[PDB]
Amino acid sequence: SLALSLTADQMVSALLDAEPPILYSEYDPTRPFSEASMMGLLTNLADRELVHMINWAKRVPGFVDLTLHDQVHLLECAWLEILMIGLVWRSMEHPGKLLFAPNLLLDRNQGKCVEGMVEIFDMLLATSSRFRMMNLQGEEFVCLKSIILLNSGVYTFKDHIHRVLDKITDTLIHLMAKAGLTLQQQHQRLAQLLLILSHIRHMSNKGMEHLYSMKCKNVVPLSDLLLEMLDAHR
Amino acid sequence: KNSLALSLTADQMVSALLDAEPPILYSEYDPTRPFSEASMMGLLTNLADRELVHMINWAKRVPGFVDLTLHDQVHLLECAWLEILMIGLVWRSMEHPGKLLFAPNLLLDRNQGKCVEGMVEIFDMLLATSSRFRMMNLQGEEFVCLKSIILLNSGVYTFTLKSLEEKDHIHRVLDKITDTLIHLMAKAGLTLQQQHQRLAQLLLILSHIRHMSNKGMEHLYSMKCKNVVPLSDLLLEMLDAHR
Amino acid sequence: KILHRLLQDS
Amino acid sequence: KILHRLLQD
Ligand SMILES: O=S(=O)(Oc1ccc(Br)cc1)c1ccc(-c2ccc(O)cc2)c(-c2ccc(O)cc2)c1
Ligand SMILES: O=S(=O)(Oc1ccc(Br)cc1)c1ccc(-c2ccc(O)cc2)c(-c2ccc(O)cc2)c1
Repeated sequence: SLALSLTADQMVSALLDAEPPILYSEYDPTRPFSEASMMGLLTNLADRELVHMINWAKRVPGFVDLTLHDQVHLLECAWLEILMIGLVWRSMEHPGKLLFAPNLLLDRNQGKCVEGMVEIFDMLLATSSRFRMMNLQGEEFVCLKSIILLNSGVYTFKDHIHRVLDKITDTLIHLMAKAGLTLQQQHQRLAQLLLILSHIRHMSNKGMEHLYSMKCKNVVPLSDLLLEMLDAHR
Repeated sequence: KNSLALSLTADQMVSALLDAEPPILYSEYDPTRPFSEASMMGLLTNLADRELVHMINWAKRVPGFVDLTLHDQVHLLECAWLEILMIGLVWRSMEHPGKLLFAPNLLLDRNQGKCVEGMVEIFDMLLATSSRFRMMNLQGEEFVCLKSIILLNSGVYTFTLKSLEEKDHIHRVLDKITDTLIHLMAKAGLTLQQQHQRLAQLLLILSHIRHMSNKGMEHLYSMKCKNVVPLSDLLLEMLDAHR
Repeated sequence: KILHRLLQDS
Repeated sequence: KILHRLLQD
């Protein structure tokens, strides 16, 4: 492999340059949304984000080493977690609101438009507030996102993936040591960040069941790709 | 006032958690009568119902948990109870590869787990988690720390103004438990690099335990509507808190 | 709630 | 599956 031979700074640089772009929602001016209106904007946005995520995943150090089947399994199991942590990250500087796109900024009142969407909306807002309180850095964010990619599906098949997960762990500590944090502050912040991944997994599972209900409710026609990523969780 | 949890040392933290361990309960399993979908789930629901009583009184002995209000204690247990049952199950099953030890008299493999629809996928996840604990050589001192983390962390991001001071107390206890895990790993001769990695590996498993709990919760809710398995009044209240 | 009573029981 | 296409092109 070539990911284990990278230094901590070379790991950060590779993850930062592999970052997918921030896509825009469709530019309809009707900011009062309905159930089918908002779900149409979100599925369209998420479908386009999935294409960039799949190419971002290729540029994750150590991901190309896995076989095509393992790459599929990790993406299928983690894709909504990765979308949600990206949404939470870019919603930090907008307290009380979720920035799905620069032109699609929603508050919890607009979360009532979709049935059952307020519960996970509040969880997403709380995660963003948690990131803001911790003063989460983008160098830390890309490490957490790569960890979700490699970890969320690793116990549903692994030796090489755990080697990369340890390397990302070494990278996170390197970032906290570079910021002047003490040893006790280093292992505490590492634990605080990794515990949030448990909550992100929780929001994903709740979100997956929600999208599954949107399918057989047939409020908005889902794309074939989104339907295949959704099928892998049933 | 002065929280007892924040005053405890690392070794005193382990001692308190070890002393608070609930017992390993037995099931009403009879090896004479073979298994089925209704009988096996009835045994598991009966077992988990009795474990819940011990878990509730175990949570009271977790440092910092009594400092929380009654409403927050209810919420944390409602959200984490299946996670705590599952990590205890996975912990019991370390020394039994390929099998899940629900009770000392109830040891099941994945072949017998097929007797319930949808029970296979989560049976393998619990097995893989137990195998993960095995090749990590997880220690009981580390296990009681992870289990207390689940109770305090799983429902902390789903709680206003005055209640925000209660979140700061939970995160203070969580940070002390992190200090405890590091203290344990340093005593075993692990380098600073090995301590960070093992700490990360342990906490990444909690993501999978949350996932198994989410899937298990959805299986128990559908089984509630199926009426084939009678659910106890306590499990029904814990189950309604998730949907 | 049963969880209320069992927590209150001292 | 569609995921196999994007992972190869
Ligand atoms: O299951 S949810 O909790 O349900 C809602 C729906 C509306 C509101 Br307002 C709040 C919750 C949730 C949440 C987030 C997303 C999503 C979409 C895009 C993205 O980049 C990140 C997350 C998505 C999502 C994910 C994939 C889709 O194709 C469409 C939407 C779903
Ligand atoms: O959703 S499951 O995945 O489904 C099954 C069912 C049978 C087999 Br064999 C395997 C899986 C699962 C798994 C584990 C439990 C359980 C029961 C007791 C316990 O102490 C810990 C976990 C439970 C559980 C939890 C609570 C209950 O009241 C009943 C069962 C459920």
